[PDB]
Amino acid sequence: VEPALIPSNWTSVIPLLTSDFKNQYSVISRLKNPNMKPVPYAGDIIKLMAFINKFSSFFHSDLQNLSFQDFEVGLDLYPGDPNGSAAGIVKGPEDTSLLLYPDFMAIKDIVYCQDKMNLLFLSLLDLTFTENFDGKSAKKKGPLTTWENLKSSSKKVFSNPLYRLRLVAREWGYPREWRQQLPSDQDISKPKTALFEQDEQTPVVDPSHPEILTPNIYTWNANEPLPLESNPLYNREMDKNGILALKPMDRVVLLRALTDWCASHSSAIHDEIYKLTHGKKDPVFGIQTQQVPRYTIEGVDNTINQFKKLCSLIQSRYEIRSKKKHFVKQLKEGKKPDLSRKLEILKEIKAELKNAVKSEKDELLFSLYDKWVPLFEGELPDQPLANPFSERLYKLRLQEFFLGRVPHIGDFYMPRLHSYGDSLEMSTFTDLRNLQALLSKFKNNEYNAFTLFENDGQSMSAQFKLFYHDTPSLAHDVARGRNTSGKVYWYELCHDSATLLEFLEFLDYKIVKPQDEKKEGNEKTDNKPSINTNPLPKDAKYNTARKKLQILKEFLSDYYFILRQFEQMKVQFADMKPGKRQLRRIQRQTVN
Amino acid sequence: STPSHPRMPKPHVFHSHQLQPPQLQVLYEKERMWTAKKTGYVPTMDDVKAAYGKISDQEEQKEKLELLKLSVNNSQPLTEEEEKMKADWESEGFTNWNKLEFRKFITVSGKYGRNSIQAIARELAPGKTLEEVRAYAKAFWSNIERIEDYEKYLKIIENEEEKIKRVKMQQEALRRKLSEYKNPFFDLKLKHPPSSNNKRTYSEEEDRFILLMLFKYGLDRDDVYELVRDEIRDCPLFELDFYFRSRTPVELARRGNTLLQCLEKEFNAGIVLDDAT
Repeated sequence: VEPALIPSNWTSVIPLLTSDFKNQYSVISRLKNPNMKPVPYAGDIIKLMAFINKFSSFFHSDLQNLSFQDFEVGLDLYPGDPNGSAAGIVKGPEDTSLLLYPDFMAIKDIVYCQDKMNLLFLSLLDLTFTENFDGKSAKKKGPLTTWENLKSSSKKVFSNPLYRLRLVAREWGYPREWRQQLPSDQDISKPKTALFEQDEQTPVVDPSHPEILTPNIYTWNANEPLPLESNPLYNREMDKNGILALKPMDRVVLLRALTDWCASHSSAIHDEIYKLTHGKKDPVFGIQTQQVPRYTIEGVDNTINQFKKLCSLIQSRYEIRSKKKHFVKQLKEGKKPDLSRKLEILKEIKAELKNAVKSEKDELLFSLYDKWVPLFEGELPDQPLANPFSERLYKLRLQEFFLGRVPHIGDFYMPRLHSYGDSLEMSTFTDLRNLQALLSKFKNNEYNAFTLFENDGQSMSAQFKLFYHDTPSLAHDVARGRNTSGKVYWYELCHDSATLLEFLEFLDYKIVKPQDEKKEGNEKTDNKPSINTNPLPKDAKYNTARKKLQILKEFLSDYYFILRQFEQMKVQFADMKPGKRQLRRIQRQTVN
Repeated sequence: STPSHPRMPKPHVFHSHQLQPPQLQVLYEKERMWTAKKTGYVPTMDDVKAAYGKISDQEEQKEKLELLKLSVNNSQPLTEEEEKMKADWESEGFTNWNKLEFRKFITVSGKYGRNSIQAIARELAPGKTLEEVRAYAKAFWSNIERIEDYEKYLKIIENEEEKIKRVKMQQEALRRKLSEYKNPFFDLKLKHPPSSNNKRTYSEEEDRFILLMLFKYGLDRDDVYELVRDEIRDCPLFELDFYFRSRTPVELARRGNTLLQCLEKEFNAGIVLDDAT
């Protein structure tokens, strides 16, 4: 007769994504396959989408369905080159010939991706400037950034907003990219570099209080903007034109610079982060810097067990009644609502254990989640089966796109727009239950790409990318000295469902438990054709990794079907307005 | 042509305490009464009421019958042996400082501290060179006791020194705290600073980061946190840490002072610098 409760052990599907995991110098690159390609701008582009997502309520609809690629195509970016953007795209796994987008796709299809970005560029501006004189009274949702403003027959389209930014640009701090560096070498931002007096102090002026607080004045040289000679922010071409005026790489810089400035000056969103960073209830696991869903690290098969354990513990939570004579006999309104259910919930588990005969552990879950909820209400407000992407408590520091991290390797991400909001019917951003159920419907072919177009599937990120983050390197590099300026930590793993499979087949070489310790016996300064790296779990140290790798092969194997449909969705229905009358005929059209 | 009664009554020449021979007033009240006799002046009420300042009655006429006689038998201006005193006395007095100028000296000494002669002798250059700002400085303290107002003077100067010393203390206190960790960006843990009465909006890791950057640029008189704000944004780690990224130099310096203060409550046992030279 003694209950027990541990909130941190059964978080609402939100383990603390700590940085200490990889506190040991462990960075490798034996994953060099034709599909893996460095993408310097990947990081900023990701942030740019993450920002859109977390504040999708403030942005336009057409802005919250951007595919990662829509940025590449839009800003004329190209993966590969560790410097900026590659010269072009590698046509097929074997050609060694590059080509640009105007060759790859069509022009109207490109101007489309371009328009999006400008809308994004103008929306960001107005969001921080023209939307600072707000005077709400309940809830704002009207004044946004119309798709007409961008396509206005005026010149002050960007001219006006930029005028404001050009004024605050100085104080708000320029991005490293554009900051006037000091090649002088004789001066460094960190320490001081200018004495005022060649002699300090010696003969005290008040011997009664020998102190001398200010020996002499020093003057420092902080982060200053690039000269008008080459300052991208003052590009005259940008006014009349759009954001495309700047260099492709620069364009990304600006959009990032904005996504930060806006976060620090937009009276709208800055007051919004406050509303999200000041919850009357703090996350049981404290307030860490980064947060990810449970399954993105625990795994599907491991998160289902955590719920079984949870149920076995919340059963004891009631069977510990030391003085139930007070609750059972006396019938008072307030404490009885719980007591009443304490009888049904028990006469239901007995209506399954005795009414199944080892039928399946499936019914021992799929038909319990609904009734267990009312029980949790009180003890553990959070459990490993609630929709993580539907709780204002985790929202902010939560990190979507996160797919997991493998020890001595790093994290893995995947740009997918529109996480929370409306019509999240198809969105993969839901509780492990509905999620693994949704993916299962595409794997079994029950749900066609057609159903997407029927359930606002186009409100999501059609195309997709699977990136890998070299967190270990970055973590250490930052732990020592901030000489990160010029390094790369983001790496593309695939660009479409097709290559996604190639990556899953490539993922097998690592998940394998090294048993081959003999000789092949086949008898009849660094150069590598493509990829010949298989050995990974050498020592028993990387044992923990083999598992976190396999679980990833799972998510990606199930995420495959739903993603292949999203692709086909945009190919068929190109952001086509479904309508009403036409919405039906397409159903009975039978397209074979 | 025109009378106009040209006759200097009893003018004075002693403003607020600008450090000058307190006994000169008497030496002046001799030629100051002579400048009235030589020109023939009639002692009235404007003089007596401005020489004692009292609404007396029967013993009020005596003063009017005194100040009058003092001017009547006022001997020739200070003797030749007394004249040589004039220059000497007033030569010691630093009355050559405008009230506005003086009131700046007792202010710059605040954000610059007691004996920072150069630091203050530069942010003015009024009367003359540094030597002036030093001479009057030494003279100030050495003979300050002769104060006209030390209430809102010797306190507004001292008080600012406390703050300066506290900041310089937090600086040095921080230095030693970092030398206590090999990799501070991980193993750094505050003993007393850990708060609770307020919502910890910042990540525990973040606080650790903003400290590493305070140590990076020290705690200079002015601009400091605007660099932290930059350093934060520059780092690719918090590339998605939206809250952190959104911290303005102001709403970020806030957390800074909070940490410094809390750090102060820790290393306040070893802040006794041995002064036995």
